[PDB]
Amino acid sequence: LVPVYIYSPEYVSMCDSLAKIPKRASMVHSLIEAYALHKQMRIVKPKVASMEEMATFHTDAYLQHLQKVSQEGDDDHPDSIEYGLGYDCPATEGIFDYAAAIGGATITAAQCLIDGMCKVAINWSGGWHHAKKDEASGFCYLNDAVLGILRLRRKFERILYVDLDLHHGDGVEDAFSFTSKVMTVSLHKFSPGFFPGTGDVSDVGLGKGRYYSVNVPIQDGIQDEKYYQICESVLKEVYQAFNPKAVVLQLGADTIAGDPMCSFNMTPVGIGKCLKYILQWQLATLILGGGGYNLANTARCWTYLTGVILGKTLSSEIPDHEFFTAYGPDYVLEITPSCRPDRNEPHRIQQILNYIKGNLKHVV
Ligand SMILES: CC(/C=C/C(=O)NO)=C\[C@@H](C)C(=O)c1ccc(N(C)C)cc1
Ligand SMILES: CC(/C=C/C(=O)NO)=C\[C@@H](C)C(=O)c1ccc(N(C)C)cc1
Ligand SMILES: [Ca+2]
Ligand SMILES: [Ca+2]
Ligand code: NA
Ligand code: NA
Ligand SMILES: [Zn+2]
Repeated sequence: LVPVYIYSPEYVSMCDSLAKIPKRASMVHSLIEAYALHKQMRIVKPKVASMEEMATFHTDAYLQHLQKVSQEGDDDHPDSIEYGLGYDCPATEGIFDYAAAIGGATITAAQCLIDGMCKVAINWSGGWHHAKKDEASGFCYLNDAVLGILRLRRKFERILYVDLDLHHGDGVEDAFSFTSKVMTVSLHKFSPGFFPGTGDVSDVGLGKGRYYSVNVPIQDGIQDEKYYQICESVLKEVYQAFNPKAVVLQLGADTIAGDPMCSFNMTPVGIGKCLKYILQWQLATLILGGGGYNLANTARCWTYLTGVILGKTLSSEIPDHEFFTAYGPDYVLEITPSCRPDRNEPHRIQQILNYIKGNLKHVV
């Protein structure tokens, strides 16, 4: 009944251990702990993913490469560019243990769901949706979202994956594009030159998986009310057509106003309405983080969302804690909307929604 919270001091240290990658995990946990929300949850220490468990999705060659680079390298390896390592996925020591930790945490969350320990299990340090079987991409060395889905698939026949990160969940979609057993639904920015470039409304999966991928392309500057209307429209149609047995929900906070991504104009309240809608299905739900690069804002967001999972309304005052100064100058939980135009034309949104509805008529 109480949500599972995947946490250990070791796990947070590991998630924060990569050189030059900013130290977000501790900020997120510390804020949740400052609000004492961990006391309302079942704190579960994550296992570390074994080679075999990561190999459920990732190829041997890619994993072995990740391990070699994690030990000795940064440069000096011929295969690293092809394996996707570089600027947005740096080759630095510990990347393999980092990946193992996050993969293991999400799998642990899934296992908790399978065992009926909880109906909601949270890994705020996961959601790394871009990684492919054989390739790192966009901060994702390992696709823990895919690993979570595959773990859930041990018990639950049909999984719905919902990706509310600013970016297209291409790695997860690709993993499951050829099957009807997993439906992926991604809302994301879709614009010429915008990472990773994929996820147009016309991308619907392939083969046995045709029409079991859903992509919702959204433009800059969308705010809470409009986003939720879109999200609810699509998810209502998805739930009725697909009838998921479990849900994996990726809640990247890079949609939030003030993010360096400077794209969407959301607040945690808007994302929270989407979360509430999904939670109301009362299915086993695995909650992941993802992007989120205004670190304080991301902690504000996921803390707030932890609150909605718990059905609690949190104080607007940020409580004193380790990273309190990071919340200045206002020291409040709430995020303001930037003064930025909403580039989403109602008519285009309706067209997109009509198209998805047409597609979902083939499900399933
Ligand atoms: C990869 C990504 C986000 C993905 C995501 O959020 N997945 O959902 C954004 C790219 C476009 C980017 O802007 C960037 C910025 C800085 C940087 N370093 C400082 C190393 C590396 C990449
Ligand atoms: C995207 C960005 C800034 C872009 C910009 O445009 N800045 O101006 C910075 C990245 C490095 C970042 O902050 C980050 C944090 C955590 C993380 N993981 C927990 C995997 C991966 C990346
Ligand atoms: Ca394999
Ligand atoms: Ca089977
Ligand atoms: Na997304
Ligand atoms: Na699919
Ligand atoms: Zn993102």
